[PDB]
Amino acid sequence: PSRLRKTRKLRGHVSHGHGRIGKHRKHPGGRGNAGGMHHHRINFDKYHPGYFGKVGMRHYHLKRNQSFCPTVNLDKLWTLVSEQTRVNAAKNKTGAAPIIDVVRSGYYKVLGKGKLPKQPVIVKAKFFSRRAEEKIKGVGGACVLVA
Amino acid sequence: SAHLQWMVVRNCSSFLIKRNKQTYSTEPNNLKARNSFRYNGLIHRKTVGVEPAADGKGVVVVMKRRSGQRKPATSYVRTTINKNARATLSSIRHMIRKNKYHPDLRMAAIRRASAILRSQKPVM
Amino acid sequence: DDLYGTWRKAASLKSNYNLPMHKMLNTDLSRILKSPEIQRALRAPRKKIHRR
Amino acid sequence: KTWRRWHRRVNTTQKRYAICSALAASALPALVMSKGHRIEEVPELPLVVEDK
Amino acid sequence: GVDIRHNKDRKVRRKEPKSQDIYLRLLVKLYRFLARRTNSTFNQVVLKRLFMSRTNRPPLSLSRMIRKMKLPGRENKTAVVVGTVTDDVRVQEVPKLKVCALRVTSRARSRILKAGGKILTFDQLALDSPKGRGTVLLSGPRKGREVYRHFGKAPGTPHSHTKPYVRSKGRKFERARGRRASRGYKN
RNA sequence: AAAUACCGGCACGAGACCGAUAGUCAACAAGUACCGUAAGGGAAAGUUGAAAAGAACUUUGAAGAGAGAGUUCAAGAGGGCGUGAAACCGUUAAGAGGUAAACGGGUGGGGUCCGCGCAGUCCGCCCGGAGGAUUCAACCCGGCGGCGCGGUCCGGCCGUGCCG
RNA sequence: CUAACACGUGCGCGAGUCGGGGGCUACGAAAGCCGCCGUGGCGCAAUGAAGGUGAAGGCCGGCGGCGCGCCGCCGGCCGAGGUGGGAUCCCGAGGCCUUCCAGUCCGCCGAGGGCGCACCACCGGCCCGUCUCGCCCGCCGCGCCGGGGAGGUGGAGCACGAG
RNA sequence: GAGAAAGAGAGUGGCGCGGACGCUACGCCGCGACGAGUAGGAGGGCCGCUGCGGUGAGCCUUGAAGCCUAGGGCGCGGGCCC
RNA sequence: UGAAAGCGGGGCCUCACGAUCCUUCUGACCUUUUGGGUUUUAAGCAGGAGGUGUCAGAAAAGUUACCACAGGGAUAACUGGC
Ligand SMILES: [Mg+2]
Ligand SMILES: [Mg+2]
Ligand SMILES: [Mg+2]
Ligand SMILES: [Mg+2]
Ligand SMILES: [Mg+2]
Ligand SMILES: [Mg+2]
Ligand SMILES: [Mg+2]
Ligand SMILES: [Mg+2]
Ligand SMILES: [Mg+2]
Ligand SMILES: [Mg+2]
Ligand SMILES: [Mg+2]
Ligand SMILES: [Mg+2]
Ligand SMILES: [Mg+2]
Ligand SMILES: [Mg+2]
Ligand SMILES: [Mg+2]
Ligand SMILES: [Mg+2]
Ligand SMILES: [Mg+2]
Ligand SMILES: [Mg+2]
Ligand SMILES: [Mg+2]
Ligand SMILES: [Mg+2]
Ligand SMILES: [Mg+2]
Ligand SMILES: [Mg+2]
Ligand SMILES: [Mg+2]
Ligand SMILES: [Mg+2]
Ligand SMILES: [Mg+2]
Ligand SMILES: [Mg+2]
Ligand SMILES: [Mg+2]
Ligand SMILES: [Mg+2]
Ligand SMILES: [Mg+2]
Repeated sequence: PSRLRKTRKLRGHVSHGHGRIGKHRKHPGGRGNAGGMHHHRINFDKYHPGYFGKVGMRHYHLKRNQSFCPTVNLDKLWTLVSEQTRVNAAKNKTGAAPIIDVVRSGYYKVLGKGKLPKQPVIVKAKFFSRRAEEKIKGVGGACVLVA
Repeated sequence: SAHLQWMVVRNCSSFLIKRNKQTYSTEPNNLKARNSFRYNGLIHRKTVGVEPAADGKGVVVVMKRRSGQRKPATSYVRTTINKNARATLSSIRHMIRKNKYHPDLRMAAIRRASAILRSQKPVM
Repeated sequence: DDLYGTWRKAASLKSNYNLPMHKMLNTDLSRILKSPEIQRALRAPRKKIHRR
Repeated sequence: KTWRRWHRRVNTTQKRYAICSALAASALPALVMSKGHRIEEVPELPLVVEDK
Repeated sequence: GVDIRHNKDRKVRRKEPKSQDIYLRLLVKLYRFLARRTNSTFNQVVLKRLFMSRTNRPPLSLSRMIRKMKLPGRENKTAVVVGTVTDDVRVQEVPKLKVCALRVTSRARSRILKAGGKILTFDQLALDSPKGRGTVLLSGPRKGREVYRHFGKAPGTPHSHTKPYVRSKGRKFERARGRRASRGYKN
């Protein structure tokens, strides 16, 4: 809506909000990101450090599908499987641990962040953190690998 | 309820007219005919309206009942008062006061009935 | 109610929809302000105009 | 130009909120007369007619 | 002539919400009355938090709800946010709670009413406790938004751990001269 | 082959577009008139009225052009003619005039129109004087409506309430 | 005017969110609908050049290991920081008179004392890189193998979402 | 409206049928102090133009848009109504 | 080094010096070299150096009286001013 915009208030004002001394000229500092190391070096080093230079190994034909390994945390591990399984696991006197296939939900790797509630599991994953598998051992439960 | 539909009607109603720095409202059951919350007649459960009769003389008084709120045909009851100016006003005063029927409009209806009857008695 | 659900039955003819809950339920503000639950817990209404 | 952004896309849930509000306000008598429909002789305005 | 400056002569607060919905303004019409005709300073805080923005009413989640209720002393106490009681999925147990909020997420409503608590809203809070007697007022994390990581002392500057605005995070995107002792200088 | 692209062509439809200095250069005898040796450059220009009923006839002048008459609702629509503004100009009326004119504040004088001014407001209650009514209060019958809530009447329906 | 970005605001939903591409059924080239059309985008995890790794712990019992009174491994228990300031609230020594005394209930005020939101400051803690010190553990392959701790230090991190 | 933290608090024992205005709560009212301004920033416009969805049982050949005016006027003003 | 307390990570103190990209050297039984492995090679990571004296760091000769453009009274060639 131009009815709400600034130019409706700037009619009659002879400089249109850009000044009389410094007129609204076309490109006073160069076009685009110009003058990185010359006259805007103060801006590109007070606000974008690291912008100039090369670092690291060039990897030519990179494929983002080879390195697909999404993660899940243990405090949202039980959010993969419906509530009835963990309720029946809390009610079961046998010790039958529920089986949770994280790959079926769509996470290849299990990392261990949160507190995991004290009832057993069979967590099968494609990878494991060190702390995640020992939290699963500390609640008492198995870490099954799958390819 | 009432306070939500007032905040809908208050600026968006077809009965509202706004010109010459004055705001009005032309719903049929409005006393003092002005856009406010007390006087708007479409909203409330209980509502007094004063209209001139279908005949040239007489004042009809409109009372909104409590039961058919969503039923517009059986909501408003009419009563026609073709009497002298004193007893017309005492009738409207007794209907609003002693029935406990929306007592803030008790004087505005008497003002309106007094303005209708002055127009119905003949021109000078 | 089949299309747009109910407040406890969901939308049967949509996939996953339910009516949006209110932000206040008892809307009739006159009965809330004229209520003995509130009218007790108020200070005295000072309404004497004190002109200059 | 022709490639002015002519169209607007609205979220589905508030598209549904809008028609729920329209339907729910089409049941109140004050909100229909203030819209302008002369209605005062209707039997009941959430008005259901025979399926015939 | 008077020797005073007028720079801060206009105080800058809100006195009505910038929203235009009618239910929030009916809540405002209620708490204007309950804030000037009670001596409770709870009603002034509720009135002031009804004015605020979406970013000044951040959502308080359920696992912080229950955590700030598990403190001693505040048992069988109702508890009030002005924003949104969202669900938190990384919590299994949920005690019974007496929550009072503007809008609760449907999954959090199911979670609380399954545990057997009850969900008031503010027009019910006014009838239940007009002076706010026996409430616990809470608020979400106001610095929880990610835009408070771009703020403060600028990057490219010693002892300033500020996330810079980078169009795509990688090894090529602002790693090179300001960020390393090898190439240029480190900060 | 298909899904794909289409400011050219044939035939269509539509528009939160422009409305004759806008929208194509072009609403019209427009890539026309015109300019340039040439390649090429390239405009301006819509509207009488419902219907021509487009002013018969008389009279001055050689004629353009008038004065009458007539058409029309209207010539205050008369063949580039709807509306007909501004700058500028003619004439009439009023007023003024030696520091160019013009301007701000303050009044004064003269105009021009308006107040439909030009014996000046009404409105309640009380008192008195003359009147005229099919006249009030209380009762009876019928209809309609509202609610110390019938402490607790009978019957329904609903719960974004619970249980069996 | 189109596109990208940043912040502030209003709206819907909310650890999710969004059909924008496709499809199904005059105004309407609209509108509705999909959900085994969430492919996908952004977000929920960071760090490292990279191989990669990838976000609390504490207590008890047994077994100069002895000249880990400090645990290698198991059984049980508590369990997800602290300090200061902190809007709100919670408790209540006493008291708010009608003729005076005893004397209950409701409301209110208040000395003093708490549980402390958000946020700020500080101290801790955890993840990734790096450096130093040092001892212990694992087995299908006892190896130029793998895991671990303590102390600094580099990070756009975590520390009960906020998109 | 009253110089003094708090109840015009409940309980137990010795005729005449009457009472102005109000409150578009985005409304109305009450006090106090203040008002300069270029470059610039912001707010409010019941200032104005053109078109679109609603609406005014709007206006209009018993004369709309436009144009003129020594007429009556309103608003600080943009402008507007006769 | 001094017996030791201690002193010393250049010059008694105030100056004596240089980013990105690129090259060269040094370092670790280091990482990658792309389907697996071995070996060269290259790419990396960390630390010096090769230098930008216009010293926060373009790679750079003149002439125009045949001259052109955008500007400047921010600025000379006249008067006038102090
Ligand atoms: Mg200005
Ligand atoms: Mg500007
Ligand atoms: Mg200028
Ligand atoms: Mg400038
Ligand atoms: Mg300058
Ligand atoms: Mg510019
Ligand atoms: Mg330079
Ligand atoms: Mg002054
Ligand atoms: Mg000033
Ligand atoms: Mg200021
Ligand atoms: Mg069409
Ligand atoms: Mg033209
Ligand atoms: Mg024209
Ligand atoms: Mg043209
Ligand atoms: Mg023309
Ligand atoms: Mg013309
Ligand atoms: Mg005419
Ligand atoms: Mg004409
Ligand atoms: Mg003409
Ligand atoms: Mg003269
Ligand atoms: Mg910016
Ligand atoms: Mg924002
Ligand atoms: Mg992306
Ligand atoms: Mg000023
Ligand atoms: Mg040393
Ligand atoms: Mg090979
Ligand atoms: Mg020469
Ligand atoms: Mg020149
Ligand atoms: Mg000189």
